Amino acid sequence: KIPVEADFLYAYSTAPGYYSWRNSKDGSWFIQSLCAMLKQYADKLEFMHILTRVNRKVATEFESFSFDATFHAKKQIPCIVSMLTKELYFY
Amino acid sequence: KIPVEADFLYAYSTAPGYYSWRNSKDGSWFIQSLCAMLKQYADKLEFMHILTRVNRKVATEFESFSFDATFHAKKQIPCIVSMLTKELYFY
Amino acid sequence: DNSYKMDYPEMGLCIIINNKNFHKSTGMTSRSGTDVDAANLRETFRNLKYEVRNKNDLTREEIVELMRDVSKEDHSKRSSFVCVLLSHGEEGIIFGTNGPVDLKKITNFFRGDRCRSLTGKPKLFIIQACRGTELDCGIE
Amino acid sequence: DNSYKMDYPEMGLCIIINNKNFHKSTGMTSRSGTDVDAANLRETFRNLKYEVRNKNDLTREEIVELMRDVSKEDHSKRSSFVCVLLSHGEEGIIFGTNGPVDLKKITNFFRGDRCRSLTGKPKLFIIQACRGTELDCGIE
Ligand SMILES: *C(=O)[C@H](CC(=O)O)NC(=O)c1cncc(Br)c1
Ligand SMILES: *C(=O)[C@H](CC(=O)O)NC(=O)c1cncc(Br)c1
Repeated sequence: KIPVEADFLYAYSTAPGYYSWRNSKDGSWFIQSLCAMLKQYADKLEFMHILTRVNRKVATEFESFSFDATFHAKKQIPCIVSMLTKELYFY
Repeated sequence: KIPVEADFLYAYSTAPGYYSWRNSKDGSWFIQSLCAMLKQYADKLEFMHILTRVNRKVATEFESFSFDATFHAKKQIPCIVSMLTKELYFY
Repeated sequence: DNSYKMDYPEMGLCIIINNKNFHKSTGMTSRSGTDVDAANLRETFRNLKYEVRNKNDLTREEIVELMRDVSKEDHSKRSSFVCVLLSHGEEGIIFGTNGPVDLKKITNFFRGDRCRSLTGKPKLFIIQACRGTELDCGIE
Repeated sequence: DNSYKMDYPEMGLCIIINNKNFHKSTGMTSRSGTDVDAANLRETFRNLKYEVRNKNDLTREEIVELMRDVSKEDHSKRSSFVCVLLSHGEEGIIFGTNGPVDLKKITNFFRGDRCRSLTGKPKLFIIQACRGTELDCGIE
């Protein structure tokens, strides 16, 4: 017998209560980073470690730009929520 | 420049909105499982993978017992919330 | 054994709900660029061998209807389930084209007792949507 | 480099707040057995080489006062920070002995801009506390 909430993984593009950036032509910071990390690491890393890569990337390589001071120079950290019971490998 | 919310890891003893079990003499399911997994895997695994072990353990080996039908036979899944930017190793 | 069995006949389903255009009455602006994410996700999960199904601009109703129907399918021969939600949102909520849908509601369709064909298998939810309006000003 | 630098002079601090006895007016029952968790945690993190500090039955005030003071220390030579909260609670809240303290409030003391000595270092929060009252009836 196991929990009904078990084996779930919620990969949020951003931290709780926070805004989530999207570029009109490149896509959302989170998604383009996610797809990128899956392409290079799907065959080499456990899923948690891939998402961690996604986190560092989005956290490191992105920074909003706006003529609106309020939204200018903002950062974003994705949020991994795992209720997984095992290590996940795409191979 | 990085997010102020970055490099945080919240290890919840249970899923969002859910109850969290504690045994009067053994301690809380989550804590006794956590400590146990740290002892065996601190020197062998990345932290995320250790917590995943903690999840499977708490999810697998524990089930409440109560004379109160409402609280009897209940399960619990811990919740890992990572906004970590790198892999964490205790060695 | 400490890793999920991913050797089933098929990797599973990958439902991508891409909401770009909302009903005027909602006051939600179009999510330009989301089409790029949709294509990308589609290509990526395609190569990961998942059966990908793209749904665009679904109403809140259609979203639930969709999750209900997907949860009622037989996933016996599948290894995992992946659901990507691209839309506007707030904490615990994502917007259908005509209104909000709380995450919990479309997630319960897949929990242990409800979707028995996925029990013990990884259920992944990737969500590109705001969880509020706070902004991170960064540091250093 | 993709792993946190844990070779600093010291592993860091490990603050364990173990609340077992609450003020009668709160209506919170004693958390029997939590002392076991406290000892265990203490022993475990001791062996992981963290400087462990156990605080028992702190009031909501003392909890904030404590986190403020800990965040104002110099963690230049430390690798990480670990904070264990053992108490009653609800979603986004943990109880001091005399009332609630929202998690966000004691966590902000350690965010990038506030605690510069921990910037770029792992800040771990282990919380043994209810996040509500829903119960998981399990399956299979
Ligand atoms: C908030 O729910 C959304 C999430 C999303 O569209 O994926 N974000 C925006 O509305 C937004 C993001 N980035 C730039 C601007 Br301007 C607006
Ligand atoms: C709810 O906040 C708490 C969390 C905790 O004490 O660690 N849980 C209980 O009050 C509780 C847990 N297990 C059994 C019983 Br009876 C009560």
